[PDB]
Amino acid sequence: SSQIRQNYSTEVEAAVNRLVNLYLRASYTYLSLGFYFDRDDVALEGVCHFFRELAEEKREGAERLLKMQNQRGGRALFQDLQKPSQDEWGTTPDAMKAAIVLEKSLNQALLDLHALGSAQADPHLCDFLESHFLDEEVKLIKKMGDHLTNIQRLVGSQAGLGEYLFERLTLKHD
Amino acid sequence: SSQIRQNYSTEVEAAVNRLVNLYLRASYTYLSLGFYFDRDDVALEGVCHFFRELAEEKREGAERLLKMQNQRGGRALFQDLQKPSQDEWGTTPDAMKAAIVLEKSLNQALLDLHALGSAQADPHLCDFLESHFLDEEVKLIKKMGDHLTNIQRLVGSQAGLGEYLFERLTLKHD
Amino acid sequence: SSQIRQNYSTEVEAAVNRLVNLYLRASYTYLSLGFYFDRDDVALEGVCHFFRELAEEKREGAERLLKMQNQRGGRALFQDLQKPSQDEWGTTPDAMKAAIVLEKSLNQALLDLHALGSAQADPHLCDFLESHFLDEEVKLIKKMGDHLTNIQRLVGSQAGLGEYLFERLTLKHD
Amino acid sequence: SSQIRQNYSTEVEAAVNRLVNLYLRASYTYLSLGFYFDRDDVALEGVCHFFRELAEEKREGAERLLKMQNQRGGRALFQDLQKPSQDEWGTTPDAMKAAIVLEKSLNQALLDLHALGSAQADPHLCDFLESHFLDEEVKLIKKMGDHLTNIQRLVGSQAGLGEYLFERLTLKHD
Repeated sequence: SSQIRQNYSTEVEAAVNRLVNLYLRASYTYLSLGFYFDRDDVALEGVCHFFRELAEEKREGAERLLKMQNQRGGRALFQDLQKPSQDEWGTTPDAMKAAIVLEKSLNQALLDLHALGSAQADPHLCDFLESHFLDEEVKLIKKMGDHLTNIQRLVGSQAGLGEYLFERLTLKHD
Repeated sequence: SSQIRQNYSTEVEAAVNRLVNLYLRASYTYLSLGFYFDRDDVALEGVCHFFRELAEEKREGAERLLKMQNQRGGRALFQDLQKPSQDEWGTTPDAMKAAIVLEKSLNQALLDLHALGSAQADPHLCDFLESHFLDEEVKLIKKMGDHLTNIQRLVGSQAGLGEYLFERLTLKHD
Repeated sequence: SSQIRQNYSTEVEAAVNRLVNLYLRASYTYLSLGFYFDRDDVALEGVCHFFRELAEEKREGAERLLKMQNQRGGRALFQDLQKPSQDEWGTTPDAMKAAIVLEKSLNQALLDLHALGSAQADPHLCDFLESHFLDEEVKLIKKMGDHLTNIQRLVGSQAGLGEYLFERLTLKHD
Repeated sequence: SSQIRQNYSTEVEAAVNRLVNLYLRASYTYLSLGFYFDRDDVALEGVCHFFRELAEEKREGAERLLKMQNQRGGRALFQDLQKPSQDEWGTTPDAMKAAIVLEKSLNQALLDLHALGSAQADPHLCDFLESHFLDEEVKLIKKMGDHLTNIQRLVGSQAGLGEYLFERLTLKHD
């Protein structure tokens, strides 16, 4: 009952543990989206790639949260990781739509943990969220909105041709 | 009432000041077109890029005009910069059409300042316009006509697909 | 009515648009101060340089604000840029005094936007202002106070000699 | 009675020969100003340097005029070079004032030769003056106005100290 702990409330500690689980479930969801687009009957490599790099990024965010929990004298507790909500993910637009509501969920959780940190007067936790997660999420959600707009333009024009072109010309860049 | 000034009429001086304001308003208009295409619901990066590089180029032309005003012993006077005429710019074709009538406006202003310089018998002002602005405008307007022809070909064929392909295949080159 | 927007109030959005205009008018003011010191009858190159680099810096801050507006799902709106308040700027001390009240104005606007962001509980906006504008302004205002003290020392001693020496020995360094 | 000559009037030819003599007399005047500031009882090396580099530049302009005379099928004729109007040149301000009325004289002669070329409809002569002499003169006269303003500021404040400081801090740069 740490020699280290200072200005680290049990309710922030508990919320950090809940955020780790969210980040780990987001990663598990992205693992599933990545491998779905690698299916021979789906076969969109740029999209597979995009979701597999996000799986890593989310796993990395969870580890950063775990490192911090320890730096602060809190104790990590792990819970079950619920399987992704879908087994099959549709087409690229369906997938992108799913990924953006997932990101908005994690962004709200970040925002709520920050409000708790503000309320508990924990400046270090608030700096940590600001410098490592908050801008990362704003930038990723913007990138996903942009991609949603480009796919919708294409698929509106010619669904099959549009999915292939987006994967070749955008996701085989960014 | 310069020790430097020689063969620099007050009406050329006044026109140079008016041209600076035009160039600065053209730059402000291109700033607005660039950021409009960066909107998550517009999302055409090549187009954003194209207009933001023109914003710089126009700002640069104004500064070159200001440097010259001073070299000649004239006095710069600045006026308000009126906001761009549109808040939202439509699609790429609409935007390109707007940018070419803007360029033709500045080209006419250049041509008229040159006619005044010819009439006032100011050879230096005429050389300055010839060597720095007149060919730059002819080349840019040709580039914009070419781009207008390519977009119209595409958007005629398949509006959404056509805008995306132009942005990927042309403006992600020139 | 963005697919992206989250925790971004209309009053922060409106204030960001107002801050862009301030930054753009500050840049236009610095453009005028820079070119005034380039006049053959003023001729202080170090001072011209100092204000022209600030014109760029302010223009850059406006663009960073515009990039953020978009990242957040807000819509940029542009307004007229009012001409600078003076046509002629006096001597270096007069100019420096003008530039520091201008900087204090923008610093107050930053501080007020931050207070609104704090009040709206927008942590990302507050981090953005902290990491990109707030320390930049504190450091620039300190530099301008220091320069004001050095010029006043000099010009107190010998006005013409003092302006020339400051321009040669300080502004032809920092 | 050249096999080469085309659209080159005898009155332009005669004026070019007169301009050579002016350029050569301007060079001879700058030779005298340079060596005057090298006198042990004047001893301002930066000023000596400034005028000796202008002597070279004027000599070079004359040779360029002579090369062109020949390219066009005209015949160079040389006349006496009248000695400089002063034997002793006063102080730096006196010298700079003298050099700027000298430059304005040559600039008027350029402008008048151009008006004759315009009137004779000789486009090549007009391009030649525009691309090689007209901007060179505008830029040099601006530099001399700026230097006049800086010296007057200094010498107003402390004549001897002011001349030494200008020579050390400006002309031992530009």
